[PDB]
Amino acid sequence: EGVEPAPWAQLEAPARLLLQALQAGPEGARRGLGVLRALGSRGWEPFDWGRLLEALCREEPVVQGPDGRLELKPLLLRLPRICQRNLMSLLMAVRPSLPESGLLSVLQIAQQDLAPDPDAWLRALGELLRRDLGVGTSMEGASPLSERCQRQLQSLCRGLGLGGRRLKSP
Amino acid sequence: PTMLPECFFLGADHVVKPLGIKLSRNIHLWDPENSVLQNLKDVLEIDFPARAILEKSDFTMDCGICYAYQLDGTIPDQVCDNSQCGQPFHQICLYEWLRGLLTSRQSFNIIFGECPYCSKPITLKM
Amino acid sequence: MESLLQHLDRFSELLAVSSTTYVSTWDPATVRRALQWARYLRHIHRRFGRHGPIRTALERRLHNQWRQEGGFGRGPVPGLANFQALGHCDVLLSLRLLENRALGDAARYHLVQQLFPGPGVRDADEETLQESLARLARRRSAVHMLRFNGYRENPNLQEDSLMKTQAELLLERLQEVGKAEAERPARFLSSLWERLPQNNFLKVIAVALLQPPLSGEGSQVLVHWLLGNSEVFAAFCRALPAGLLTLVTSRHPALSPVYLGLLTDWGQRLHYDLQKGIWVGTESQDVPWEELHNRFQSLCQAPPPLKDKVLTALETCKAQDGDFEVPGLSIWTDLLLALR
Amino acid sequence: MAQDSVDLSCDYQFWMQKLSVWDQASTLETQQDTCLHVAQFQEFLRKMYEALKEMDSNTVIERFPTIGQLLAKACWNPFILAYDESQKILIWCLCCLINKEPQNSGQSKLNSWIQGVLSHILSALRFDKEVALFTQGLGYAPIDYYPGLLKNMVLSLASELRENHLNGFNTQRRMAPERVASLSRVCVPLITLTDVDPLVEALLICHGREPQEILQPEFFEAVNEAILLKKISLPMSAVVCLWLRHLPSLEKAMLHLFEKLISSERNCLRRIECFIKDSSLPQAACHPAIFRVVDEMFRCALLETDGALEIIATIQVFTQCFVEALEKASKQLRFALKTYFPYTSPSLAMVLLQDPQDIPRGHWLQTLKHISELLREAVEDQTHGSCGGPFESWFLFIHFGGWAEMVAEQLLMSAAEPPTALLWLLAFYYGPRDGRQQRAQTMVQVKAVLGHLLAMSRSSSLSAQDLQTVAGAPAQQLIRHLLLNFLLWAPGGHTIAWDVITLMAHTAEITHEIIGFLDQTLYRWNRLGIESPRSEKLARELLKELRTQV
Ligand SMILES: [Zn+2]
Ligand SMILES: [Zn+2]
Repeated sequence: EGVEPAPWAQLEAPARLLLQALQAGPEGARRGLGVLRALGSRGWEPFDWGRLLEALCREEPVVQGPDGRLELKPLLLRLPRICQRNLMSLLMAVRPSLPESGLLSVLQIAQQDLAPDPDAWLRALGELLRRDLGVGTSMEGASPLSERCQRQLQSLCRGLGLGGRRLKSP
Repeated sequence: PTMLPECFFLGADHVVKPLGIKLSRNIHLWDPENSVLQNLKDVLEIDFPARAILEKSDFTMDCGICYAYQLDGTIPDQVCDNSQCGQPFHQICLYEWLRGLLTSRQSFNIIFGECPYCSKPITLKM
Repeated sequence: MESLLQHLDRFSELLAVSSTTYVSTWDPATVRRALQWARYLRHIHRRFGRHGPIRTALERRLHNQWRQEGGFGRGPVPGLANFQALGHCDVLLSLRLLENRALGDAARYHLVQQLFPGPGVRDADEETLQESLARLARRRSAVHMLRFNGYRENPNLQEDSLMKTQAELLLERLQEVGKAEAERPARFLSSLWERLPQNNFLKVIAVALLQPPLSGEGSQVLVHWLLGNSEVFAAFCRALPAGLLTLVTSRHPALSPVYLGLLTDWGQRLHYDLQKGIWVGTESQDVPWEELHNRFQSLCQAPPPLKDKVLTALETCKAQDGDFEVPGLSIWTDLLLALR
Repeated sequence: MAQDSVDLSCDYQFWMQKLSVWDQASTLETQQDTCLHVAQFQEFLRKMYEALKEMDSNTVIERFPTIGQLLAKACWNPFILAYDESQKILIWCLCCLINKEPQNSGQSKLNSWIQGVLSHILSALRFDKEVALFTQGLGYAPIDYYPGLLKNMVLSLASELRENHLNGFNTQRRMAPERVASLSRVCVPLITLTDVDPLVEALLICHGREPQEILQPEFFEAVNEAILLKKISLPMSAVVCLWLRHLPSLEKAMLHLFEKLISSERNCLRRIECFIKDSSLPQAACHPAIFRVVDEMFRCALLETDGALEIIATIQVFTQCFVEALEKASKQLRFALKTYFPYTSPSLAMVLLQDPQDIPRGHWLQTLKHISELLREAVEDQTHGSCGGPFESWFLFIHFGGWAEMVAEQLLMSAAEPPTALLWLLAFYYGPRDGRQQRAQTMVQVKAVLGHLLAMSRSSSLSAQDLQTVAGAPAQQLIRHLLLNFLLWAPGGHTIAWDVITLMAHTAEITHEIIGFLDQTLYRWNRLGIESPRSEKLARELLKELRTQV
């Protein structure tokens, strides 16, 4: 009646482990690693990240909010939220070892530009991958954080006598 | 590459100490003209064994979900009825895996359902 | 030891009359006296409550009080229920006096002032009465909110909460009577049967049979009560769901053979009509085909030690009513076929 | 002493108009609204008690008009009655509002209406009919099982919600999240109530599968506050998965760390190690997300203050405890330090992780002198395949307490021929981003002052003006901190300490700076265990006496 199979049901089996694994609470991220070493040890010694990096961006249909509103969601926002947060962890963990083409397609989504209720976390780890690639200096106020944070931290730094250190170079 | 790597140690907490200490002492005696091994042999003041066991090197004799031995007195005990997987598991890990999957089906105090690694019938009796 | 009997029994009398509306005579003196006696009991409960012959002596006085009063005649007074109720006697007393409208106005002011000073004794080393009373309202309003914003009747009554808990109130309330050995559980459960709502009651009992042991003498007593009194057990099998009776049986095999006995006895007061292709009863209350299919459905859908039993009890009542191998003759052929 | 009734009589009409909105909050939004504003309601009520406490009942008509109906609405609403002491307070209110001797029937009618309300709170059967009948017959009054009852209800949900987890894509009863939502509104009022912990626990671990969040952050913020005031004390797994799924709670625990180090407990670094360890932060920080976000709020404070020594000390404590909670739980499967601090050489971190307790006091010069040489290559030869910039290589050095601070105290011990490596290192610490022209000048100003100070140490116990001459600019904190090092190290100190301190403490800023310096120096020593009892007792005395002066 209301069976849905997981979004990764149709995928090539080792993805299905990776993301099956990252479903599971905050140690998701090791388990993701655990899987990578456990598939260097099984017969497909490689894992085709360009398979998985397409699959993530590709969109499918969803009908949510009311009973009636058609939208096109990509995989990344559609799959389990804890699998998001750890994926993104793991990708700082193997950033070197992915092609750029895919990453950038991921991030752009991540940015969650032009959403109501963006996902803080994702945006942030988006930022923290941009800042590791060397292409998302972004020339903005683009730091992982909330504005409401940024300001409350300036507000308390101000209650202290500045260090003679020189760190800004105008 | 030749530069010092981040390196850290698994095994007996008693055996790990002196090596972890001598590293601390000898780290400034790293050099990038000699190889990684020709720096490591004279830094840790040891030799390594040249495939000490090449057949049973190590079988990750670990849960294949949590990748740990000893989950709460449970050992990697629960296995696959398959020559090509043979992957141990724990009761708890494998129960929380197969019960989540759609494929698996539950008898009275048994779960028949797919081995995570190889997708073959595996049975769990609680 | 005997110093505490004279204290506690006179306190019991005082407590019993507390909620009774003759409160005119009362004053701050009575309230002070009550609460200091209650503090003393609360200190007793604390100090020498655990691993005493004093412990067991007090319970004997308690449970003998609760059986000589009965729940019968002059008044069905609760009283302070048991060994744990020594620890919060005070609060029971407090709650009851407030409900009591006959409470004179001077006593109510001094009372409330003594219960809730303020934060003038915010630094109090013992949890005073004030803090327990907050805690109450809190859990209490707490339980409201869960009940109406996330509680549901589990279908497997065993894995509900209200039932599961009311059972445990019953088990504790028979564990005490068993130790006492003054009246047998039988008499208690007979009186119950008259007094309280039956549908409710049975489900409790049903689930009580299943709760794994807490000191299963409890479960073992209920089966003797049931098998002893046939008339109630007829209503039981009739009132519950199927899976409940299935698990009743596989746990307690003393129930298999008489339950099956009741189905045998219901099947044999049907009759077929040809024109609607269905078994139906004569009388309006006669468990329909629908219901009877289902329960045997279940009983079969059970562990091996019952499935064989019941399946053989079918083949035997089939042969007794002619070994036809065609429908429209033997209710029991029908069933055995309907199980594939 | 200015207002009396005015601010209170305004907020009364705000609240009375809002209680009439909410009214027993048997809907979703009545509840969210109640859920948030409740706290201010509590403070209103404290002010209201003070107002009702000072005066007496039936006599005054201040807000006695509608107070009945305010406290009715409040009471019949249970979302209120679950918050900290609101119920005790509302009782304290009513205790004022009764009369002992009611004379006009209005006062008696109020008193009756209050007995009604109290009974409604305390001893009312607004729960399931069957269970009441059963128990009353059994011979219980509600009180004596309410507890076990409750706990049961919970452990049903607790367990049930745990099951919803285990069915990760099973053709089964998906417990509809609207119930989940429901509870989460119920847990905020009563996070402080002991007999619910487990429930909480099993909501904050079993996220499951939805694209979207399904709880509300009224809940994520409620949890936060009772954690960091330590009024729930959860298991560690609970709170990591909490951070990990409402990022502004994690930011908001870090602020709640800053205010400890900035406002209340300036330079009590034992209380700060206490706060880091009794927060689970080091723990959460095993997780490459959480630490990356932490370090960046740490980075934004390092800039707004241009290197507060007190903010630097709290980083040295964080690293400390991070490493040795990382160490612990990480034998198999930990994330490689190019993952935590990705902006610098893995090599350099791998050196600087090696703690100085587990090195000889004699092999600290070796270690430092090597660190500096590789830093010199990472900063000055800023080439392709290195750091982004110096900043990041300094930010590496900060995190490591022991190393940064030990340069100075080792320069004094090698004042005869100071090593250029350490001079450069130290000028780098007290000033990164200089130009090599400026760093050469800094090193040689320091070398001149090493000559003067070594002459003065090898001399007798001399004046303080001779030292303030060499002190007399943009390298001031370099020289002052080195000179304090001199005072505490040399046996000629403990005599003309005060003479120098009083001169150098122009302002309060300098005093607070040196208090932090001393507490850091002493936490560093007591940790590594290394002491001259002279310098210990001296530093303690001066720290004690200066914290009065400020
Ligand atoms: Zn395991
Ligand atoms: Zn297998």
